Amino acid sequence: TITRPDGDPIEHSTIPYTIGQSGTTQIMNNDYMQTNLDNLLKQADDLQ
Amino acid sequence: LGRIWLPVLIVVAVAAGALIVMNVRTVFGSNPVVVTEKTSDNAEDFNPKVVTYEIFGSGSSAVINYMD
Repeated sequence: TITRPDGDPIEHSTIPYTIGQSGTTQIMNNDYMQTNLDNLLKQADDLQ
Repeated sequence: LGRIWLPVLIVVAVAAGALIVMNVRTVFGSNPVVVTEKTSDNAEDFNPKVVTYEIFGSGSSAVINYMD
């Protein structure tokens, strides 16, 4: 039917799928946060 | 049929008994395993949707994160 167009359940339609994909955005932002932390260290050196 | 009625009836009865034996003897068992049916879908690639990522700017290089 409309919720099972090919006879199998639609992929990416379960609640646990939504739960399991909740942390991907935080993983994507990791590099930009690490750069900020390195900038914090360099700023401490500049203060010295 | 004074001397024919007996052997003919004997043969008839023996045949009936043999038939009953053959029919019922095979009914026992005959179901050792259960095999489930398989219904899969056609795994083909016709008219696949195409997604394109584009990054451009005035800078030289960039750091890119994306979800496949």
